[PDB]
Amino acid sequence: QILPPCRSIVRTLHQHKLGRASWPSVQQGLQQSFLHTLDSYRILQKAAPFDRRATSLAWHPTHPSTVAVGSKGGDIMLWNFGIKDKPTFIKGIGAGGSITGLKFNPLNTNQFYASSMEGTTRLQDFKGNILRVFASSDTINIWFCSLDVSASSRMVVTGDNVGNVILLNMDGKELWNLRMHKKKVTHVALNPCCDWFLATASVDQTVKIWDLRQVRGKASFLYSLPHRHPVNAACFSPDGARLLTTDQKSEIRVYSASQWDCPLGLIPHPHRHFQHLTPIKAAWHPRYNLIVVGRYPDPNFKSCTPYELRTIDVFDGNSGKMMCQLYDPESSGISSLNEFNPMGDTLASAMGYHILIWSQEEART
Amino acid sequence: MSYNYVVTAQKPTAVNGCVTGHFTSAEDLNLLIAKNTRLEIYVVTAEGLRPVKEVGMYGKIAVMELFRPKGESKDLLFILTAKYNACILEYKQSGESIDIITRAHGNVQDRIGRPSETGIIGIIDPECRMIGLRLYDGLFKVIPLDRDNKELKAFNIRLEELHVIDVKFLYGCQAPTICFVYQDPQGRHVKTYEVSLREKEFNKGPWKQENVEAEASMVIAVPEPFGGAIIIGQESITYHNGDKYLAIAPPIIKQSTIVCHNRVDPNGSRYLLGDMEGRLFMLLLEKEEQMDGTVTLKDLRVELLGETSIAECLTYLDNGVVFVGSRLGDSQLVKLNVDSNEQGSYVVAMETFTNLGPIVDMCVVDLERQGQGQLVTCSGAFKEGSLRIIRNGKLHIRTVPLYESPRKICYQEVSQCFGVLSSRIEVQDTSGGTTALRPSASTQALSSSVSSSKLFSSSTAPHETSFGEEVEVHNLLIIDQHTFEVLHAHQFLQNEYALSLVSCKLGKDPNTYFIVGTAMVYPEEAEPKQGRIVVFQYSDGKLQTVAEKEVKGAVYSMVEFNGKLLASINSTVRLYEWTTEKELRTECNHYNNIMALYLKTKGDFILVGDLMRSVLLLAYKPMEGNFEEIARDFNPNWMSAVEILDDDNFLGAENAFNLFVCQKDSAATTDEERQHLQEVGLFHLGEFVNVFCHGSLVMQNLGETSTPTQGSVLFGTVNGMIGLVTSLSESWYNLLLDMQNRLNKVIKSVGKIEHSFWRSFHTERKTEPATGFIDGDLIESFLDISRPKMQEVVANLQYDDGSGMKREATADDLIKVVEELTRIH
Repeated sequence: QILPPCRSIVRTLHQHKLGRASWPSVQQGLQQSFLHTLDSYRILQKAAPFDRRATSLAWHPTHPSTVAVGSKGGDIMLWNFGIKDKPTFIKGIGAGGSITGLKFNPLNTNQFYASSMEGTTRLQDFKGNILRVFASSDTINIWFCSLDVSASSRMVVTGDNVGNVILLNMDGKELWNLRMHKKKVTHVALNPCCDWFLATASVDQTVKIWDLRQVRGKASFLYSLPHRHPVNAACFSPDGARLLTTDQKSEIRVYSASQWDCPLGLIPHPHRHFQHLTPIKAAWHPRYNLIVVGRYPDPNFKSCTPYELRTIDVFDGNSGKMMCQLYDPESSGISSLNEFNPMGDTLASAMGYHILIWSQEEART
Repeated sequence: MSYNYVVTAQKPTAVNGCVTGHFTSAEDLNLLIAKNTRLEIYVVTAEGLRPVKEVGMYGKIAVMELFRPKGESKDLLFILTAKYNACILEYKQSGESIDIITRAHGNVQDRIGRPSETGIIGIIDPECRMIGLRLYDGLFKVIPLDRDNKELKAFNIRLEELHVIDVKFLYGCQAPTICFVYQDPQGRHVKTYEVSLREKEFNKGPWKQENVEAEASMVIAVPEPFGGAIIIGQESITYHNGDKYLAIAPPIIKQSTIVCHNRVDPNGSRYLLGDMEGRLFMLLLEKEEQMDGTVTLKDLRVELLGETSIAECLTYLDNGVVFVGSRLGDSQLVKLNVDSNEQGSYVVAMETFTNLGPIVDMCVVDLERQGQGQLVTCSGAFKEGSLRIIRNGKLHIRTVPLYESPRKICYQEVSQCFGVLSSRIEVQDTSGGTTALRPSASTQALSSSVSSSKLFSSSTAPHETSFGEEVEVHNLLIIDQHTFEVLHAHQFLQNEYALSLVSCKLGKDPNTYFIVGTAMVYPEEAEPKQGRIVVFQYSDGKLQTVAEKEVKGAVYSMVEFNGKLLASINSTVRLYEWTTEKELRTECNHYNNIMALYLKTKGDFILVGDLMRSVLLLAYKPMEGNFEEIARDFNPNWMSAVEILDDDNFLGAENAFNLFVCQKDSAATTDEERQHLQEVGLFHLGEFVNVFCHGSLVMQNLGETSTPTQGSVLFGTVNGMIGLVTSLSESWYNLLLDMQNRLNKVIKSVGKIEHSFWRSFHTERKTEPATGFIDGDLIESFLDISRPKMQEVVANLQYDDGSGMKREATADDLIKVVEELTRIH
């Protein structure tokens, strides 16, 4: 609610219609408007349970109300809102086959890629049929951790708990599996505006920017950014120019195109890591310069706000400070994951044993 | 499955840039003018301009500067596009044939980057050692001017200062040196850097950084013998050069921001300055002599010359003549006299050049003859604002100056007049309310009225207003269709903006009313929380208040709907009926919106344009009196306008200057699939579309069966460009697409830019080739190429003339096709 200097929306809109004022000023004002209306999301719309804990989340890119989610026990759910047709389910071993990475297929929306603790990077349908296994550990106590895909390049990529990343085509053709790190890789991600430089994060207190076509020589990498603590995720923006990274103790950093090494800014925020808790992953908003993250208080962290609850915090990217706080009782669990729709009208949250939807207010005639 | 054809009817008129130099020959004085895709080249005369050439580029000219490398007998021309196409061009004339030959071209786009807030900046060192470009924060792109740099390869230098206000190359430096003003939490400051090519880095500039005025906004690099730089701000003007420091604070400049400058004397001794209110000033440099023979700046003085259109740019030509290039008003040629007239102005207008832009709204009416449509456009902005009346038989344009800003227009046949929403600027008076700065249509009407609806003042609060805050005062004007005299003016409430207007009949009532939607405006509100629907009746030369309805939000759009009134207020759509007692009564509501700006109708279907969520198709359900959601465009797009081509085809325009066409999913077997519109057409227009409207300018040959085009939708743009969109069958689309490819292999692109790249769908999020759209301008370009090359275009081309069997196409066949196509606008 509390917001900084800004005014004259209809004025700015007409000035844009005249060509006087540039578009980004309007974009700033409307980012402010979106946060303002986000302060009226307070009425939590929907809750959804199933069995063992949620571990990974993904949005159907084309459709707003549908979402896919993967559990701690190999349990996948596909769920649509306003349908009430008893959502789609598939079970797994339930104990040690925790899926941990999940993105939709841009081609066949009723498919999905997945990375499992069983040691099986697979591509499987929501109907149960395993389409194709992509890799394998072939030795237990060695499993996969990370996964992503790109369509413009037609590439698939996935990371391990030991330090090596794999890169395949949609029809196999594996020319990769060189080692990148010495320990587990939490997240990996591809650029949207270009197609052939990559980002990876790990427990090594380092996050790495790669050139997936040019480097082949066992740590002849392109760039390496250090950290004070491990990193749970490093995710690109949709514009491709601002890279977000998130630690385990208390930090977020924004790196630019210009000198990947040096940082533009650091966004301190506590999301302290824990064993049985699902690891925390900050995320962009696809069409603004906002960031949305879940909080996990630490009594020792120097809080700027005087009220410290298990809240969902939102920030502006290119400034550093906050603009909104989501909270709803009956949901005092801790939203490990939070992801806005690529559409831009709906938000999904993953708490322990719960999936939540935070949509906007329904008005009265 | 949707195939459309789009063509320009009136090229853009707004001026984006202007420069002077010696381009066509060392002896010629040339003026170059940029209107957003068009480059016009004139010769300067004692009396004015001789037109020499007009070209289109496959690109938006963003930078245009002339330069003369060593060893060249005449200047070369550097141009940069918004898609980051850089090119160096040379003028070549032989006989009556003039062609611009490509000496250099290359794409300076980065693999990644965010375009900057103050936009693209491009500058060229006075000694032609390098070109500098500011595209992204934190970077400075350098194109070295080597003879071998035909690909215009470049290197990046980090810039520590991320928020740059302005930058220029300095004169009189023995190495290339930049001077620029930037913003940081400490304020605004000015700094310099030398540019080392061999290190590919900045080096320390010759003189230290200085703090400058908080609104320091423009930098001018001063040539020798003065050297140094002038920094222009909102409240102060400073000059800095090494140990030299001189500042002035003339009160005169406080009323309006200086936004453009121009060098009068090659040695820098005088400048012209233009402000946001169109005032034109002289800036005079006083010399101070020194024993060593150099000359430094002793003092600066400013003298008001007069008033012009609000100038985007200025160029002094010669003999006291100045060209004033405007995007907001008509461009001008003015004459500078040494002595003033009776009122104290030194400016006299010589020539006026039409500007249609900004086109914020327009409508088609058969003013004179049935079937002969004429366009009436809301044109211009502030004191330069106008109506423009355009008719065929190429085109005759009548200008009606309004001296204020129009917003919407509709025609009310039964009263034989037009209603126009307008707004003027007022400032605080000495002791009272507010006062206008000059007379205008709303202040020069035949009759006047004042409001009395006190529903607005619900918990009014006193706000302290600093001295001289400007305000927008909105009015409804009643205008004679024949004489365009101001028949009536109705002033709305203070701080209330009127945004939408319709003239229509309602219910079973045979009277016609003017309906206006408004919003109460306070500075601190992120969105409006209160507004009005106001129903007026026009008779006996005045508006009479018929009805009012108060709502809690801004009424973006309204339309008559089967005798009912549909309205969009921020995130809601409401439907009102007009009762026997002359009030609006709600039938039903729809709620699932972010911000519903744009509405259009056909039958019982409604196309909703969102601020940020591209377009939505709703249907009114007459047998239950509520809405059903039919389909939605699930691709996010920041809309600027929408339009219904027909029951099955839906047009949209987005901030990245692209158009798209959506359809229902015909191959859908489920409600979920049926609810998804598919973006089946895409096209980079290169313009900002504010308004579509149904109508046509060309005389309709009633019953003209078997023409290529179907439907007719005109649209208006900020730059004054007017275009037409129409629908096409599949076969004609295939024919004309093959024609596009063949022509594109033939046409010489200035800067060697590919046409597909130019017309390619392009945003910061995605770049895709165009689809479903024919570039009518490209097709029209067939007629100006030589006949052998026309035969080349149709070489090995299979063609079906009329209805029959396919055969080889001849050049004459395609000449006839394109000639027939030219008559649609």
